[PDB]
Amino acid sequence: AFLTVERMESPIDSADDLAKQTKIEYGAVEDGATMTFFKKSKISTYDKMWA
Amino acid sequence: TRIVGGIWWFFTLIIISSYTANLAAFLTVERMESPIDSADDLAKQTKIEYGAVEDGATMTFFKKSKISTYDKMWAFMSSRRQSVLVKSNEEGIQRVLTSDYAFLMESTTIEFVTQRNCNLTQIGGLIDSKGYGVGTPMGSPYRDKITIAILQLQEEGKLHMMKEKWWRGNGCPEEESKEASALGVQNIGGIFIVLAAGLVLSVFVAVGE
Amino acid sequence: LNPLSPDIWMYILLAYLGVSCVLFVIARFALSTRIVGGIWWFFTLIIISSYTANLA
Amino acid sequence: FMSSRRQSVLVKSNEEGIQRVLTSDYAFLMESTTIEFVTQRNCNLTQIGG
Amino acid sequence: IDHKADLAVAPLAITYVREKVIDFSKPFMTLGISILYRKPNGTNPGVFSF
Ligand SMILES: *[C@@H]1O[C@H](CO)[C@@H](O)[C@H](O)[C@H]1NC(C)=O
Ligand SMILES: *[C@@H]1O[C@H](CO)[C@@H](O)[C@H](O)[C@H]1NC(C)=O
Ligand SMILES: *[C@@H]1O[C@H](CO)[C@@H](O)[C@H](O)[C@H]1NC(C)=O
Repeated sequence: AFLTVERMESPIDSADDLAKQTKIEYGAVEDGATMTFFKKSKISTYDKMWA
Repeated sequence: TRIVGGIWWFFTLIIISSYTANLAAFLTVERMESPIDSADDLAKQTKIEYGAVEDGATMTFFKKSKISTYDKMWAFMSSRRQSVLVKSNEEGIQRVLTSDYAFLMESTTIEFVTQRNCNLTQIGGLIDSKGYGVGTPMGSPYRDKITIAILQLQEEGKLHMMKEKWWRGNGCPEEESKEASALGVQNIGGIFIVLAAGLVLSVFVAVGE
Repeated sequence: LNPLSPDIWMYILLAYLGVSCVLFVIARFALSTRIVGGIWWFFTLIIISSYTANLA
Repeated sequence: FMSSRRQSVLVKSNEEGIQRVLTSDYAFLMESTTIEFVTQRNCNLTQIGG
Repeated sequence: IDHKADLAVAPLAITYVREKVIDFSKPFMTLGISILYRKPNGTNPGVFSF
């Protein structure tokens, strides 16, 4: 179980892998052209990022 | 000699426990990930390249598509026309061959290409509503004649052979379609080889003395 | 039996029969027996490990 | 989506929709009361939605 | 546009706008757009898979 927990998460966590996971915290300037493209322009993983 | 026997017992138990745990972890992580992409669904990925040709028939169909399984794809490929969008069908096929890319034309073209080269795969099909037939600019009767001739052509058996001989090409090698979770022959043969080598060396050193 | 293919089952059966036959030959004909027992134990360890992993 | 795929799985009635469900990976969309009525009458079916 | 050729034999995906401008005949073939991808590549760990 420990090994599956540590391996199901993506160690390289490239782009879309960050959307599904929630353990790692992430963010940027609030509405500083970062999530302005994410509130609109619905893209699946980008929509998860906006959410 | 009870303490050493017990500690050896626990040693073997914990080592085999770690071996089983790590191997099981590898199997679960590889099986949980779908070996193929989601059937006719490139969504929720946004990492593997996907799209079609620029301003093709598929582009026309999915540009005016508001379904979330398709509108997000359309928006992304319109935003990234410089990278994920190609000009010609063969260009997209080559892009798929060189690197991970998803390409979207008529099923007949895809199957023709995969018969001409077994390096690219096909997953879904008939995700678009269309039909192929002869054309007639006006409301003529000869189009009706052609349609009734075609319909009487399907009712008799000739279409299958002529249809397939066009797409036959080279013989398609037999490849699995319903593989199960059982381990492969090469996946288990290593322990057989190791056991056989150990046994033959043991027999040789026993008969030598 | 999902973790093992029928051919894998045949391989396991032939390995078991070979181990039994070589043990009988050794009996009819201790370090060599110790090595044989150890390698057979390890064989069981890896095969059960693969079985557990796949069905898990 | 259904407009984009009209009459593709649009059954004429439940008396063919149930067989369409039982013959493939087909999901039905009907009023509730009939749905649990069918599930009680015919097994292998449950109202997945609430 | 000049109606030079009364017929055009080719794979003609009969879209709604195309049907509006050219009243096409009944589709000889029923087909649809399909997905393309690279064949899976097996990087096996060899006979010593363990
Ligand atoms: C796939 O491509 C490789 C080189 O990229 C080539 O060696 C191989 O023959 C190709 N496979 C088929 C089935 O054409
Ligand atoms: C489950 O039922 C569906 C619909 O009849 C069928 O296609 C599928 O093969 C069945 N699977 C199993 C494991 O019974
Ligand atoms: C193709 O094979 C390469 C091996 O270099 C591998 O890295 C890649 O993931 C494979 N791609 C597919 C789609 O199987």
